[PDB]
Amino acid sequence: TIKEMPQPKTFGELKNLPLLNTDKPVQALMKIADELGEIFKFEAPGRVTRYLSSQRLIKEACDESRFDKNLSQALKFVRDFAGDGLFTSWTHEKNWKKAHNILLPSFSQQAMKGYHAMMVDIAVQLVQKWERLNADEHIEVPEDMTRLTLDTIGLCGFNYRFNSFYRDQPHPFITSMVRALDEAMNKLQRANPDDPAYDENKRQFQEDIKVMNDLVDKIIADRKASGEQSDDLLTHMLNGKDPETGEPLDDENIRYQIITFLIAGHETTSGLLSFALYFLVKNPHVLQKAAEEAARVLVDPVPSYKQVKQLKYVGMVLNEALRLWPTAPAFSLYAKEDTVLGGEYPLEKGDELMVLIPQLHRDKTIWGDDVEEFRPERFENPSAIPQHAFKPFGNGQRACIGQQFALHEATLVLGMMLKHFDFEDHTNYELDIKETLTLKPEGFVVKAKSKKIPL
Ligand code: HEM
Repeated sequence: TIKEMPQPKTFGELKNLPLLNTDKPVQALMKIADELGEIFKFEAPGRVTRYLSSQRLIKEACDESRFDKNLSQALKFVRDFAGDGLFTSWTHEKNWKKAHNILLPSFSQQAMKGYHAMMVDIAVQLVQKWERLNADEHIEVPEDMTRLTLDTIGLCGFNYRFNSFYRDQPHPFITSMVRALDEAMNKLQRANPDDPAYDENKRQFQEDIKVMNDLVDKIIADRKASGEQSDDLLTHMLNGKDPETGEPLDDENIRYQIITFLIAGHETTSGLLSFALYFLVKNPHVLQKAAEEAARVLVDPVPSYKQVKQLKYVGMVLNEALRLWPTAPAFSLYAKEDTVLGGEYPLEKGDELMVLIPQLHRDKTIWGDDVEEFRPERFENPSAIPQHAFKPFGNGQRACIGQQFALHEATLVLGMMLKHFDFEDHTNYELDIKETLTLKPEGFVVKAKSKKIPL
């Protein structure tokens, strides 16, 4: 069998590093994936990674007895401000298991009924903003969806109102957060700490962290001082105890959990809503089926939890957009012990594998030949889909805890947008995928004509 592992061109002691020295790394890796195939060795000075693009190989990588979540380099950087939150912890860290056991039931589909009203609040603010645009103004899709997701996570997370729909300049926290994330991403493509970065950046970085730590800390302190019982994630963490040690979460970890909900949930969820709208506006017939379902189900001024769950086709639209462009493009895994992958490629204990989600979703072997086409119908019968072929939310006990939250919000919002407006792609937008920790359609603009249905 073809057992030797290919590799892209190298640049001496710099190795393949220069290969991703671009503002669109994942998309570049996808090209390399097309050329080299379902697996290639990517080497850097003191780091080797193996990228997987096949369902054949990836279903083996998802075997939890052989592979576990690895903290990629980027995640290690993000750990400087996200600490030991669910997202940047090792599976073997005690605070990971603890937070995971306590928070698991609060993120179930059943628990969404408690967060529903808060999600509806921000969703109505979005509709009303659009309702009030003068007919000649347009919509900055990614920009509004991000305001929508940040405010929703803030309300549901710690009952705080960032009030993004009342300002051009975001709340200072949000600003320090995007800035810290930026720095963490730039550190990844740093030639070395002195090309680019110097004391000025690190200083700025440590500053943003204080702005974040200060706000969350204060809020935690104020709540346990007043003893308030709201329906947000913070209440659940203050009154929660792990069924295993009987221990509760510490105030520092609770802080990291909140910061983690923000950094891990806002861009991914905003990207999702933007892409779905993009494919819908580019595919008039799909938009027509969706719009019709929305008008048929959402027969009340404000959507009920029950009604959101009936938006069957809309859900299919979201899943198809998640197939084509998973907003969180990759996750890393490490070999627990030595093994051979796919019976061909030998792996040693500790070897890092990197799942290229966008490539996995284009596996002709699993999805057929029209993999590049946006066809929601392919998710009509989800049970007909092979195991580990569709992985937009990670794998196993380390999969996105916020999967239900994201999908419920995305469905609620998409449903409401399709009920109140007709969308016009007045600029004949050409997809431009901007990359940060996540993927998003940069510069996507549309124009919305209201159907004049009251809220
Ligand atoms: C549609 C949007 C979303 C996508 C595509 C997404 C994707 C993912 C992926 C791929 C991972 C695994 C990362 C890894 O294995 O290294 C993950 C983990 C996680 N996500 Fe999401 N996510 C989304 C929305 C959310 C939301 C709204 C929240 C926050 C409330 C959230 C919170 C988390 C957390 C905390 C983890 C870590 C779970 C653990 O390991 O214990 N995500 N997500």
